[PDB]
Amino acid sequence: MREDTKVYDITIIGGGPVGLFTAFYGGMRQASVKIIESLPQLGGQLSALYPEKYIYDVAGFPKIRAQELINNLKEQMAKFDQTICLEQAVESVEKQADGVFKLVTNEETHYSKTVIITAGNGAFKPRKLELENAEQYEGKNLHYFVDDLQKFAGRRVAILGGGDSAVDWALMLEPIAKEVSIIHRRDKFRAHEHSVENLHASKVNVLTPFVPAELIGEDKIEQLVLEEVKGDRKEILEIDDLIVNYGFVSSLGPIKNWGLDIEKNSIVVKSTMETNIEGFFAAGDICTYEGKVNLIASGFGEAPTAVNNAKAYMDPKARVQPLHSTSLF
Amino acid sequence: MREDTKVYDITIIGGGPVGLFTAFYGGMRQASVKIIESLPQLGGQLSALYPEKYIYDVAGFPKIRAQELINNLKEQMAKFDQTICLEQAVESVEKQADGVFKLVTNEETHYSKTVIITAGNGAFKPRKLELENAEQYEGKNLHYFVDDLQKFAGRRVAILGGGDSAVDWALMLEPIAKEVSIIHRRDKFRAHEHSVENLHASKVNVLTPFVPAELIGEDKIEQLVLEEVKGDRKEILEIDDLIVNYGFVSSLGPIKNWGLDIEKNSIVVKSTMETNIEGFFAAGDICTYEGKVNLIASGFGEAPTAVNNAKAYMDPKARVQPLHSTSLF
Ligand SMILES: Cc1cc2nc3c(=O)[nH]c(=O)nc-3n(C[C@H](O)[C@H](O)[C@H](O)COP(=O)(O)OP(=O)(O)OC[C@H]3O[C@@H](n4cnc5c(N)ncnc54)[C@H](O)[C@@H]3O)c2cc1C
Ligand SMILES: Cc1cc2nc3c(=O)[nH]c(=O)nc-3n(C[C@H](O)[C@H](O)[C@H](O)COP(=O)(O)OP(=O)(O)OC[C@H]3O[C@@H](n4cnc5c(N)ncnc54)[C@H](O)[C@@H]3O)c2cc1C
Ligand SMILES: NC(=O)c1ccc[n+]([C@@H]2O[C@H](COP(=O)([O-])OP(=O)(O)OC[C@H]3O[C@@H](n4cnc5c(N)ncnc54)[C@H](OP(=O)(O)O)[C@@H]3O)[C@@H](O)[C@H]2O)c1
Ligand SMILES: NC(=O)c1ccc[n+]([C@@H]2O[C@H](COP(=O)([O-])OP(=O)(O)OC[C@H]3O[C@@H](n4cnc5c(N)ncnc54)[C@H](OP(=O)(O)O)[C@@H]3O)[C@@H](O)[C@H]2O)c1
Ligand code: NA
Ligand code: NA
Ligand code: NA
Ligand code: NA
Repeated sequence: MREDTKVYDITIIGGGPVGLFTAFYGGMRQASVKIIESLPQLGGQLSALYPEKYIYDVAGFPKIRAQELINNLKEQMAKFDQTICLEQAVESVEKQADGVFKLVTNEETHYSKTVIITAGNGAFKPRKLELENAEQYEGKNLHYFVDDLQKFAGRRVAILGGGDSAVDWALMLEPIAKEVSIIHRRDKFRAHEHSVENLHASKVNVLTPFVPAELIGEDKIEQLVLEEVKGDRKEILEIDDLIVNYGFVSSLGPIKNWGLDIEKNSIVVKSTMETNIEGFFAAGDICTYEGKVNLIASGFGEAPTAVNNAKAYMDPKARVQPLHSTSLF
Repeated sequence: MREDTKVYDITIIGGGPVGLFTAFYGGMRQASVKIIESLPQLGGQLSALYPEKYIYDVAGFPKIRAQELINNLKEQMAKFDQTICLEQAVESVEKQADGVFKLVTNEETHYSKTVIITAGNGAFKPRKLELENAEQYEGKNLHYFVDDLQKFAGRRVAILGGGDSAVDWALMLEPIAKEVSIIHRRDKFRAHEHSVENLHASKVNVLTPFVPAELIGEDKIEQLVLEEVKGDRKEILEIDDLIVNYGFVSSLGPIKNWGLDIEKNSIVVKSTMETNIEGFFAAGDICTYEGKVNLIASGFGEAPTAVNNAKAYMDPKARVQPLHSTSLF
């Protein structure tokens, strides 16, 4: 456990589109801002679940690719300073006797005058490989996320999964790795058909329909045993790295342990976006109220409402209504 | 008075950015949509007051020119059918015994299952020329709006005002009209300095500091008498057309006569965006609630909230939550 003893003005739980616009608006109100995000990337549902898809109902965009929207939000907030804490899932939020919120994650303890939760459906986490010794290889050569293609250069790689992630990494690693194998439990992939076309055309070693049976290696993974689906025949791969792309899981989890008024897996908010805990606000898919719709455009309206009311809560001399952006820059 | 006997699903009062996105979302929910707007253009405050300025706090736009945002919204809604009624200010809204709303404007009577008011600060109207006989020349050769530059081709034009509108029309008409004069009550113009530079460089006849003293013409305006400010000297122009660009006025006006719960010139709404009158919703700058901020991004979140709840009000089989746009198109 580490501890950040800077009391931020606004600490945002979740770096999806709504959290990103919340962060931007915090900057507009000259507030110190921290984003805490479970994944090693920002972008929430858009980046994790449909980065390639075109969205048609965000105000002002006849169409926009989901990842492009996320990148635009990142560009928007780039004019201001934010502290971004990735690979941290908030487990505890408590308002201390002095009024300051203490937030504790799996890695670090944080402090804030206000908290704005923009957590969607809860903390995104990778689906884990359900093998007894799999955890022991985490932080060695068992990978759930890929942050650097070049670290596989000249190495033998096995990839588990049949989705766009597994297929994309396989094709991205083909020209870099010494050897790439992809293992999927079905002859049919989930990945986009054009990507699958490219996969079968490539020199990637496709193994279907197989599931991973065991990991052999005293310290580092050395061999991967596979078993055929609807067939009694084992396969053994000599590998240097194992990449697991079994998709994402989310749950509110400990979000339900903080004394919040929660209905139907959503945090209930007043029209100010404030929860039942003073100084604790919510916006986006995580929040609810009579008439709430889970949309990006709805979240993008809730974000500035939360920020501007948070600012007025912190500074009794500050007005809820912000100045015109057209003159501020 | 004319009468449109089609009962629309959603009738929107005001075609500013929030009304435009409301119209779009109506299409997304397969609702018949009408927009009624006071001005001969859509775009509200953006198009009327700052079309040239870059906005920095609309979600997903690092920067966007105000008129470009309006045009983007128009493009968004172009995929669906809307009936657009310009140059109509709604004066009366009444929910009839059958539950259908009757709306009456200066021109036309309309009917709707739901009304969503997106009126901002009230109906935009041009500042009128305060001369006893000025009204008699309306619809002849006295113009508050310019819809067609070419109808001034080869004609003698006088333009009143010192703002960007007066200056822009003067410069737009210079290569088209036989003769252009601009009359402003101050030696200093409000218009952007580069436009004023172009104005003084042009062949436009600049008359400052003058005010219009009287209109001569039995039927059509034939002569315009001007008087100098801080000076006793008259001027007489032979003109074919008079354009008055004295800017815009707005007021809620009759919006306060419809039985709505109004506080501080704003219509109070529940979190569904519904007013105190069932089936009558509000969004954007016209609405208020605890924590409301008058922003484009806020309005853009309120719009879909109003539409989706309006849809559920009209059709008890419809869910408030819409389908994903990413699959709908
Ligand atoms: C396939 C699909 C298509 C869609 N299409 C559309 C569409 O066309 N138009 C539209 O408007 N909407 C669409 N949506 C819905 C849209 O994605 C959501 O409204 C939007 O993602 C909500 O954004 P958010 O920032 O509130 O939440 P999210 O995007 O869910 O982001 C929340 C973030 O919070 C993080 N987090 C949560 N809890 C913690 C914690 N305790 N600690 C640290 N981090 C945490 C998560 O890891 C995540 O990154 C679609 C959704 C899906 C799945
Ligand atoms: C100079 C300036 C700079 C600004 N800068 C920013 C900024 O940087 N960021 C930001 O978020 N916001 C900014 N704003 C505020 C922003 O313009 C408003 O939040 C936005 O215009 C609200 O949109 P709207 O559709 O609700 O209302 P409006 O834009 O006011 O449009 C309402 C429309 O309704 C029509 N109408 C009203 N009543 C009737 C009636 N009875 N019958 C028929 N038609 C009617 C009006 O004619 C008008 O066209 C700025 C405003 C100004 C003036
Ligand atoms: N370029 C792009 O378009 C792109 C890139 C990345 C992600 N995405 C999108 O983001 C979302 C996430 O996709 P992603 O692949 O991470 O995850 P995904 O779509 O959920 O696919 C996960 C894969 O893991 C397999 N799997 C899960 N548990 C397993 C188990 N216990 N044993 C064996 N196999 C198991 C699944 O098998 P089954 O298929 O048999 O269920 C599936 O093939 C998807 O919608 C994807 O389209 C798109
Ligand atoms: N291309 C562009 O950038 C562009 C184009 C169009 C509009 N706009 C913007 O839109 C807004 C509207 O501008 P617009 O010119 O319609 O209106 P405006 O800026 O309000 O200017 C109105 C002009 O009318 C004059 N006026 C008003 N009443 C008068 C009276 N009774 N007698 C004499 N003169 C009178 C004013 O004089 P005084 O100045 O002395 O008060 C002013 O010069 C402005 O912010 C403008 O910048 C921008
Ligand atoms: Na997919
Ligand atoms: Na929710
Ligand atoms: Na101006
Ligand atoms: Na208002």
